[PDB]
Amino acid sequence: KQYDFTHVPKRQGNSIKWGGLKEKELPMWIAEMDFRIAPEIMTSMEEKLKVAAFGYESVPAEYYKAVADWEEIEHRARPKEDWCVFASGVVPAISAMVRQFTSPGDQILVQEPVYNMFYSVIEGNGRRVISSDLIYENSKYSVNWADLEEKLATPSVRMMVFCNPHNPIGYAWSEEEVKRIAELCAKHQVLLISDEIHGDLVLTDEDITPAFTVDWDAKNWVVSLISPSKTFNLAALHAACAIIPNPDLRARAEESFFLAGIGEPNLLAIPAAIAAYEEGHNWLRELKQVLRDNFAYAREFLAKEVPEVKVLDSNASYLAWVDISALGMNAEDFCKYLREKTGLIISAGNGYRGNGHEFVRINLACPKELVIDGMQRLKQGVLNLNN
Amino acid sequence: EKQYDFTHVPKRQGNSIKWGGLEKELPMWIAEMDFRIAPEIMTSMEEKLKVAAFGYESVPAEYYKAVADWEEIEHRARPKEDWCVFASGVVPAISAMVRQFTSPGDQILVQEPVYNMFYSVIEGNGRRVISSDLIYENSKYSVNWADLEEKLATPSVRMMVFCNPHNPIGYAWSEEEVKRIAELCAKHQVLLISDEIHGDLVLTDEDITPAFTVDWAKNWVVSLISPSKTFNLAALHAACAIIPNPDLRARAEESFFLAGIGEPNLLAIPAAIAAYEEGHNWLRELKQVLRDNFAYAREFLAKEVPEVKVLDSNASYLAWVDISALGMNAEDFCKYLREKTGLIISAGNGYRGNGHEFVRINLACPKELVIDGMQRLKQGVLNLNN
Repeated sequence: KQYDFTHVPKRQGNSIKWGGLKEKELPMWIAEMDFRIAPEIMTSMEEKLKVAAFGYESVPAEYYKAVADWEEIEHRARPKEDWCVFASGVVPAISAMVRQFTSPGDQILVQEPVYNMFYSVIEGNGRRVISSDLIYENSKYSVNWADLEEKLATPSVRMMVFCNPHNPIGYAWSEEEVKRIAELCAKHQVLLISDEIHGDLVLTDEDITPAFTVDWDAKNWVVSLISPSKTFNLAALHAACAIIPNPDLRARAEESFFLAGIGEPNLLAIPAAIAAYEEGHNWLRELKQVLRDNFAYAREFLAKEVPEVKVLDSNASYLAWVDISALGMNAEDFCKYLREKTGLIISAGNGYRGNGHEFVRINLACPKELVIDGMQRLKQGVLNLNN
Repeated sequence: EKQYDFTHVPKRQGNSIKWGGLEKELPMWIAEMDFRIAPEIMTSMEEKLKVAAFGYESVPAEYYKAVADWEEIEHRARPKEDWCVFASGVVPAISAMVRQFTSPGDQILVQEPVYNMFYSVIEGNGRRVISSDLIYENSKYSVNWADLEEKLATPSVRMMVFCNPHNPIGYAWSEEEVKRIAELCAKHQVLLISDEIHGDLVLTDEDITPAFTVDWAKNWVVSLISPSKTFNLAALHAACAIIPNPDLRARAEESFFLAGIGEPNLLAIPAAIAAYEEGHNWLRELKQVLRDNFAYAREFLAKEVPEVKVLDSNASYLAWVDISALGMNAEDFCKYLREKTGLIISAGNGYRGNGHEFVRINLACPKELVIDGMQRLKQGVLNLNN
């Protein structure tokens, strides 16, 4: 390679992933990487620091142009720069738009099993989660279009929070699927909030259909949310972008961001995100490569040594969604037992709700050597359940 | 000799609010400095960048110990570390507590003229500003205690956002005033939100009285501090709420997390710790530079521009200047002044109160720029009388 995907960065003590760990514990749960970031991003941060003064920052149009250029090169989708609004984070943007575009007690539709923070921002703000569960009929998840529409048509259902690609299952919806969802939301005057934070991480050539691509009129009912944070290992950068074609909605969300305190970039957000989106193409190409190898190793080891589990077919994200149902153990119990016996820490599916009690989520955005370790620890833990 | 550099203006990138989008124009409006930051802080930032991976951060105990140590050494007031909660900014913290601790339609009290952003977070959140106006007589502002108490007594008045020290008039309240304001709030079951972001910048020995030091009324107060104004780190997005009431404190923190302002960014923790552990010497030199700038500016406006009156102040690097004798609304004056001289200062109108008669001037810049701006101000006033 041209980039380091071998050495795990040495964090300071206050890391969520690596902080507070017992000796030899291996964290493979929270969605951040154990890879150093792109040097082109690093250079922009070191460059910014040399200003040696960190007063108030505006969002320059270069930021919106970088977002537009990135979306077109990586996704063959180009937003109008005018549609774009800076937010310091995807989840806080959802939180603010929940408060601005729905009322206390309104229902907000999700597709379970879905990312836990969806529930935290809906319920934490006093809105009610309603799910049109994704059907787990094969080794696959699919949409009940009848059930989805009738829930969308419920008057108290005011918003749909859509994970595109879908986390934790790792599925980049098809162009027909995204467009059909956005048409159904428009038809029932439901706002479609499309969380596309995993959108740069499709591992197949099947690229994402960003919600803002839907044709006009329905385009007036969508928001796309992106960030460099998952793509480039920049969770603590606090840079993100809302893409809102409807300009009334856009002006209202921009004010909601300002009032939440998430509308103003910190000292590194602008130059670092611009560098990521202008210069991070080559580092991401190699990243997906390392991800595809770790998934290939992961799937083969588990097929040959832990056939009682099943790594689901996934086409996006660095998170493996593993069916542990045949182990007969609740995911959280299994994950606890795993850490206790082997020191391997992975994400229980329970918090994603849906059928997550039968699933674990494993973070493969780490050097192959840590995948080898983690896969060996999983098997050791499965074997002792039998002894 | 100064150990630090207060002579060279930082070379900013294009998206600077103060210096972006400007030939020869001189911005002295928005409250950020034109000095380099303390090298002890820069060292901490460059060390954190070597991690070269910026995943999720916790708030370490060393952050709160740094805040407590700083408050004890600079202000003779050590908060309990348990009372301390990280927030990504003072104004976002105010805004979150408006939403969490008041209802839509409740009134929130301020003392006009005061920071424009207070109105934005109150009004934009669907609460109603109520002001107990400061009384302007003798070129001094005074608190109308009777009006203050009657308004705090109003059932719909549920929160007071207090600026301590007060922006834009530059006044560090006395110990008596802070405690009285806290006791009046507590008496009426009103939350006192004490924005103490200018607290380290009292340019005299006169010190600030943090709201957290009020007698065990202490259950009704929140002190908000940050290194941002003190060390020229607005965009660092590091702040700290000091909340002695443990239940109020946990609710505020929950509100910060829900809003997206409870998690530190990649530099907030090490940089704030360095500022609060190793920034004492730099701050002491800064205050000598600021006193020198104010001495020159006050003398130069008193001797050369008798048409304006700089109000007496003891805190902040901002000067509050009565321009009423020019007979011109401050918004229009500031527009004309920019057109004729290139000097950009803050019109008083947005601070409400009697701000239509005032301008605000930021003197936290090298003395060469202070000289330039003061001379341009005279140029603009002379251009009016001619």
